[PDB]
Amino acid sequence: ALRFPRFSQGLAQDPTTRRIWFGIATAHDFESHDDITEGRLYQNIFASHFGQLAIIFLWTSGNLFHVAWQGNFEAWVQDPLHVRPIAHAIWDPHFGQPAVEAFTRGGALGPVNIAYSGVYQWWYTIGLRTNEDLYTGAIFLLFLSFISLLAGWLHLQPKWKPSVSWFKNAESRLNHHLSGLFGVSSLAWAGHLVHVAIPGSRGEYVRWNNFLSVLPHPQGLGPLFTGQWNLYAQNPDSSNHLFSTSQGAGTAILTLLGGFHPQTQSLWLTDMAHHHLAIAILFLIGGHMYRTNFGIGHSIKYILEAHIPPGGRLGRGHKGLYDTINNSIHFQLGLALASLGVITSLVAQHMYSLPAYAFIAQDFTTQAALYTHHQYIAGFIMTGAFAHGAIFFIRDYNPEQNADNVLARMLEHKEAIISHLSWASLFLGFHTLGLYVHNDVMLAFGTPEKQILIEPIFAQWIQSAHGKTSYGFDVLLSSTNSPALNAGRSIWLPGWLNAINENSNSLFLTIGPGDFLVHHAIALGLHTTTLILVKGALDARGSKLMPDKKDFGYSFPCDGPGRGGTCDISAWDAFYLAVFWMLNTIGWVTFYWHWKHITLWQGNVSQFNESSTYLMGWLRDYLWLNSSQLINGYNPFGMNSLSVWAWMFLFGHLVWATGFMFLISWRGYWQELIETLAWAHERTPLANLIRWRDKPVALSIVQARLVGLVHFSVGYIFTYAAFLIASTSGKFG
Amino acid sequence: LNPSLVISLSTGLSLFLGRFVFFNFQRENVAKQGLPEQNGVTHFEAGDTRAKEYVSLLKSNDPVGFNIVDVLAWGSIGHIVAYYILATSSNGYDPKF
Amino acid sequence: SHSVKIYDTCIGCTQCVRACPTDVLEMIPWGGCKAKQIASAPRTEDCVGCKRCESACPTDFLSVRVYLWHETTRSMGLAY
Amino acid sequence: PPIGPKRGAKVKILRQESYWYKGTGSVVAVDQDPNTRYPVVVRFNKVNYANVSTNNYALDEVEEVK
Amino acid sequence: DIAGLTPCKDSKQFAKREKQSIKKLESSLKLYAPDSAPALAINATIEKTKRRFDNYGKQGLLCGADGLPHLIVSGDQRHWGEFITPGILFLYIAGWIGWVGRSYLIAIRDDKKPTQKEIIIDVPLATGLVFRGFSWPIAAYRELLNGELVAKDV
Amino acid sequence: MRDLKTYLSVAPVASTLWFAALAGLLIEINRFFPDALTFPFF
Amino acid sequence: DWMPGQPRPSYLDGSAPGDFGFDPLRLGEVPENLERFKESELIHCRWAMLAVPGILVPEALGLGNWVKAQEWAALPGGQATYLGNPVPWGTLPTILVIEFLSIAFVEHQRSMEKDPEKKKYPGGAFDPLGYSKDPKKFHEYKIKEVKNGRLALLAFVGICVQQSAYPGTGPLENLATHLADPWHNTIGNVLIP
Ligand code: CLA
Ligand code: CLA
Ligand code: CLA
Ligand code: CLA
Ligand SMILES: CC1=C(/C=C/C(C)=C/C=C/C(C)=C\C=C/C=C(C)/C=C/C=C(C)/C=C/C2=C(C)CCCC2(C)C)C(C)(C)CCC1
Ligand SMILES: CC1=C(/C=C/C(C)=C/C=CC(/C)=C/C=C/C=C(C)/C=C/C=C(C)/C=C/C2=C(C)CCCC2(C)C)C(C)(C)CCC1
Ligand SMILES: CC1=C(C/C=C(\C)CCC[C@H](C)CCC[C@H](C)CCCC(C)C)C(=O)c2ccccc2C1=O
Ligand code: SF4
Ligand code: SF4
Repeated sequence: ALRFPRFSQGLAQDPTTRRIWFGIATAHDFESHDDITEGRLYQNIFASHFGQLAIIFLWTSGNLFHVAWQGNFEAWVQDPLHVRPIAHAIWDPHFGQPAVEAFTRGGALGPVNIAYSGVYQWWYTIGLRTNEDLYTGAIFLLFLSFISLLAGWLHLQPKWKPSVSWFKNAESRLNHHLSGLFGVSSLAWAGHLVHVAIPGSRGEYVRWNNFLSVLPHPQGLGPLFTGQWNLYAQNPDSSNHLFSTSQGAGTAILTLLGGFHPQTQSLWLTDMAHHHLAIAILFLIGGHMYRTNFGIGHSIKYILEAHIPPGGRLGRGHKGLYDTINNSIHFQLGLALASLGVITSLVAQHMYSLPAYAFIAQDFTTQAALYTHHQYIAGFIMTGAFAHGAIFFIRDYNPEQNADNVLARMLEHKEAIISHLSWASLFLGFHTLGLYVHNDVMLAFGTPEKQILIEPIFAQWIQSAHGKTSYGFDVLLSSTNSPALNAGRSIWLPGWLNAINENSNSLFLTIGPGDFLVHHAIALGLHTTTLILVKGALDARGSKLMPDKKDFGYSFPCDGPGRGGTCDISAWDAFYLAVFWMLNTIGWVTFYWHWKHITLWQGNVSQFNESSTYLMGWLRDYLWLNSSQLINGYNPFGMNSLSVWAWMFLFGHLVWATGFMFLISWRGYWQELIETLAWAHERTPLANLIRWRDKPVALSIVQARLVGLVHFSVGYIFTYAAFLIASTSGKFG
Repeated sequence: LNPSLVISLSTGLSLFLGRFVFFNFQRENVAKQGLPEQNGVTHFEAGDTRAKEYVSLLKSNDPVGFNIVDVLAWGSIGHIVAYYILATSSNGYDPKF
Repeated sequence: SHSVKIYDTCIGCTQCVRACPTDVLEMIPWGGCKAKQIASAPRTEDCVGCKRCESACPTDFLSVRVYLWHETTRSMGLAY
Repeated sequence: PPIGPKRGAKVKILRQESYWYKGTGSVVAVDQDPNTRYPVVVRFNKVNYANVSTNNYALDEVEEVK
Repeated sequence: DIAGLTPCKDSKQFAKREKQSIKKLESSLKLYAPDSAPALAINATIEKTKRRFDNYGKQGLLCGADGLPHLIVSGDQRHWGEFITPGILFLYIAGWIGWVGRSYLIAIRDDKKPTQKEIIIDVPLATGLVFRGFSWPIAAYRELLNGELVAKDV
Repeated sequence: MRDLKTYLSVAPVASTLWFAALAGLLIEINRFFPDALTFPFF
Repeated sequence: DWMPGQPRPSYLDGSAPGDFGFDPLRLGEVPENLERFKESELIHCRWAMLAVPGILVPEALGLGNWVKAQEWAALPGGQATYLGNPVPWGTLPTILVIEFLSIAFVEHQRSMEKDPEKKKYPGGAFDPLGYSKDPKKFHEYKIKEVKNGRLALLAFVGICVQQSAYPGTGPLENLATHLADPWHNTIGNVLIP
């Protein structure tokens, strides 16, 4: 106390600059803060959640305001396919005249940035048409963020702060979130789609001032309560329908076609409204499961404890798990992060193959940017989920209260899990690299026909089972008399089969041996990252090399050079080493996606098919080949609009490289160097009149690892983003 | 076909099933599962005032304890099945043998 | 100041005391082994956290454990 | 009446923080003196991470096995 | 055929690639003397290429649009020669190696200094042991059934 | 002679001789049946 | 004994009706699981025994096979037919709701028991003729019941697997085509096409 940080009395007495560093890097670790209690911790978490909501609302409001102010929305909606959306204007006093000339695009009056987040297509699809709508949305969101901050402050104050018993009421929270946060929210989204978006995609402009005077359907609500719901699907939009006009428009508000809109190459709006309504019904029904104050429903802990198999193969089953989950907040955070990462990767996988926003499938750079975005974020979320599982093992785990349940039995045979996962990783790596090197050597000797090209026959069979007819497997949906095919011929299969067999979209791309090899590389990456994380978690509480690790915290430098040396023995260090593998695996994923899509967008899928089988093909035909315009963004003969990326491309190369510093050179060298520097400064005239107030010291071991990893990751992300955006946008195809 | 007939019949039938057939089974199951509890104490006993069970409106004059909450539950089930019947019977969908 | 603990498994071999590079450990009278000796840590305020003592302990697991804690100018080994 | 396993016996370790936990060693000597909580001395054929092949254990930590 | 591929024997891009390879090889041959050592080597390589392509067509491999052979590993009996019988052969050889090494380790585990026989291989014993890998498929099976393949008490 | 045999069976020497023999065997097998991508005998 | 020469499970002595020591997977290891298994076995056996004659008898007459007799429900105008006459209340939603309600009520009433011997062998209203008088003669009747029930279960499995093998045919049709030419028309053609 008595100085920054006030939450740590041990740090505030550190006479070195370390106090500052560790002062910043532990501000949100409430559990390790002095004089910390239960209710204090929960209330702080609650207020921080409110702050995060306010920040999110403010950020999206800023996006809206800038697109409304320096954007291109009114012009973009006139011709979505032949005008580049504008993000925001550039006002940089460092720009030269040619830079100002090169950066003025999109019909603006000055240098501007071309948006690649895809907000234009998204806002267009939902119904926003003019700049006034964007301004109103921005104002509403500013109000919303202010209200979020007000709620946070209000619940900080006494007499409004919830007690701990309230925070741990899991049954009621689950009921409300399932039936309220999820169900009612999706019901409202379906309502908006029926009332605004669907009419907007047919010519009508329904707004606040007239939405009570317009019927969403000619026979509003008559069919709904009478039960004759089919009347809401009786007249769909014709296949010759321009999006925002009434030419070829229908009256159906709910349907289930399954295909794409022929003009926009995206999902039908009516199908989406129907989807949201359906899942809203499901969530509303399913959110009445647990018992609250009304004497009916379920108690979660009883369900858990009743699920114990006879025969004792699972020990005591799930007995005691309710209390270890409800009392351990790190367990909750790990589960939430795991599910969130899975569904973020699901979003990434579904957005490119089943686009929902109009004219986004034709915007190639936006699609690539969004996919890479969501995949990298999903990887980070998964790595974090495993990190917090390890943290739970260290901090909140009670061995005696979890005696012989699934968790304890997981801990007690950790070695079999780790060894078998290691075997899987070894197998995948050995054979994938062996096949790649074999093919590469084969092409080195000029004999491509001697390659080991394995057809991804199982994936092709699955694709055929979905209805694709390019492999001639003749399976469900691709046969003719199968019950599965015959059951849906009148609902969605027409459109679905029309879309899947169409070979200009990304709905189930044709696959070959290159896909087989790269998918096995993906599997190798997943298995090795899981190996590192699982080993770090299960061994967090201690191992043979350090049996008392649980008493040393989640993160610590080492245990000294004794017993052979104990570098990187913490669970934090296991997460640290797993981040590199996560980056590598997501890099392989995005390399594969981007190369396949850039070769498909050129009508040159063959080229990828030939050159993917060997690694030199990846190095030359993808990295070297697609990197000419980017590196030429500026040259001795001038610059163009891509220069900003060419600079960033180099910037990301520098950060990454300086990351190698903190990862290779370690503390002692730097400490001695800083000591001699301190001597020199103290021994010089006119500058010894200036005196430091915190003794300079080299970065901590853990801090140095963290800084090196941060540099590595920032450089990785920046260089790849520059490359991807410049190469896709350089060709715009 | 007649929405009122189907809805009323199905709801009354679901209420009959709840009141005369599955009544004792549900009561026994809710008795044995009990109130949700944290660290061995019920939610109210841990200091959560709002976790208190609403003992007022749960009691009924029915001979066996059929109260408001279960009329709501069984009527909701009846209406859900009734509207499923109506929508699916008027949908006109036909699978092919 | 780092926290140094001596556990009852100590056999009084004295090897940890020879190793400390700041004179933090000691030998004190005791009666639970043949040497009638056990290690003590009365001057942990001068401990630098080198963990050189643990590298010398022959028991398994260790009988002397160093837990790095709050850092001071003495614990950081700064001459300036 | 000596205490603990006999010299040259075959015991398995039950101390969970030991390198040879669940392992096996040969008893070398058990001190007859009371007031000593780790009398049993065991020798193993494998060194630990500190290159040590002998360690003392309490009576309950060792268990005579066949 | 399977996966939309066509047999290499009747495929066209396969033949085109064969012709192009031979043309490339012959291009170098015309530079040297008709019957010099380099010319003989190039002729031998051309004959090797022709034989290779003829054999690939003969065995009935599948060729894709690229004109290169593709291996089917789903288990189709028309392609067991591509992965399954080589797979069985590999499993036999690898189990031979592993069983022989395990037998050696178990045999030398009884000495006072087993490590001495590990950095300096006791060849006399190894030569006797290596031949157990002929019948390791039976030895391992009865080792498992008899219940002493896996170390109990662990 | 006896010590020559002993040193001639030490890990590095034995491994190099074993791998030289294996390499020669594989080289000869490839030479007799080169460009083999499948098992056609059965 | 279900296998001459194989040692018998400890918890299966041979006193229960139909106990022949068959339990390779050792599912009845826990006695409270074994009691539920016995009740479930008797229920399944009784259903199959009451069904198989129902699969065969109408087929023997001038009606369709067991799969054709339940295909009218897949049509927009599905209407049932019993003994060659159209029943009035044959439309699907009716039949469905009446069956669901009757079966649910009866099964719940059945399950509201904790004897647990009347759980499997209730008696009383279900033993009008009163065959359960002599305790040992009753035991041999139990043995016969379980034996015939297992036979009926096996027969039902055979009927279903035959239907899968030759779609659109009935057990009597399979028997007739087997009798027409025994040797060539057997299971072999199914096993080895
Ligand atoms: C090109 C860089 C590279 C490569 C090839 C590897 C490879 C590997 N890593 Mg690694 N890693 C790397 C970078 C790399 N890593 C970086 C930068 C980090 C951050 C510090 C990590 C951190 C890391 C961790 C924490 C872990 C791994 C693990 C592994 C192994 C996983 C098992 C496997 O896939 O089977 C084999 C994969 C291969 C590529 C085979 C390599 C051997 C081939 C066949 C060559 C054979 C030699 C050949 C005969 C030539 C000999 C020449 C002669 C002179 C001797 C694998 C060998 C995990 C592991 O150990 O697995 C259990 C593990 O936990 N890595
Ligand atoms: C809802 C998500 C969530 C939440 C609520 C938490 C919450 C928490 N985490 Mg966690 N984590 C998460 C996700 C989350 N995490 C994910 C996704 C990962 C995977 C990367 C991790 C990995 C992780 C680790 C390894 C650790 C935690 C720890 C913690 C605890 C202390 C954090 C702290 O105060 O340090 C202070 C905050 C910082 C030091 C952040 C500043 C440095 C960042 C990384 C730099 C940002 C990049 C850079 C500036 C951008 C480029 C700049 C420019 C060029 C554009 C805290 C309770 C720590 C802990 O003590 O556990 C108990 C711990 O060691 N987390
Ligand atoms: C791209 C990677 C990278 C970079 C940039 C550096 C940079 C540096 N290393 Mg180094 N190193 C690296 C990789 C790298 N290293 C790796 C991987 C290893 C492992 C072997 C090492 C191991 C190593 C050792 C052992 C040592 C160094 C040292 C140094 C420093 C030498 C002093 C100097 O050059 O003065 C000036 C700095 C630079 C020229 C770097 C770029 C500075 C830019 C041009 C200035 C930009 C200023 C700008 C206006 C800032 C405004 C931004 C604002 C928003 C904050 C220097 C900062 C030595 C040292 O510390 O010197 C005493 C030292 O002893 N390195
Ligand atoms: C669902 C039907 C059913 C059930 C519940 C039982 C239950 C029982 N049987 Mg019984 N049995 C059955 C059918 C059944 N049987 C049939 C059809 C036959 C003739 C083949 C027999 C022949 C038989 C004999 C000879 C004996 C028993 C015995 C027993 C009792 C002890 C065994 C045990 O505990 O395992 C419990 C069994 C189960 C939990 C059922 C297992 C279901 C699994 C999950 C799936 C089976 C897969 C199956 C092969 C699929 C075939 C599909 C088709 C395509 C071929 C137990 C109460 C023993 C006894 O003591 O009698 C009192 C005894 O000796 N049974
Ligand atoms: C008095 C009495 C009696 C009678 C009574 C009566 C008759 C009454 C009633 C009542 C009732 C009868 C009630 C009910 C119900 C309830 C409820 C509460 C419900 C519900 C439902 C819902 C809520 C739904 C919803 C929905 C939606 C909106 C969506 C879509 C559709 C659906 C359907 C899903 C008698 C004489 C017998 C005897 C004595 C006593
Ligand atoms: C460490 C730890 C942790 C965490 C961990 C994790 C996170 C893990 C994971 C994981 C995961 C993340 C997983 C996932 C998964 C998934 C799955 C398992 C699935 C599945 C399947 C299915 C069911 C399917 C189905 C289908 C359908 C429906 C149809 C179509 C086809 C398909 C097949 C798709 C915690 C903190 C908790 C605690 C401590 C420990
Ligand atoms: C360079 C280096 C140092 C010395 C690093 C020092 C002394 C840091 C000096 C950086 C100064 C303070 C300027 C840094 C500018 C930053 C961009 C400012 C960030 C501050 C906030 C914005 C977060 C170590 O102490 C070290 C320790 C262990 C392993 C590796 C290393 C290592 O590589
Ligand atoms: S860590 Fe180093 S300074 Fe501290 S007590 Fe041990 S030997 Fe002494
Ligand atoms: S080195 Fe270990 S055993 Fe020896 S005196 Fe110090 S603490 Fe005791």
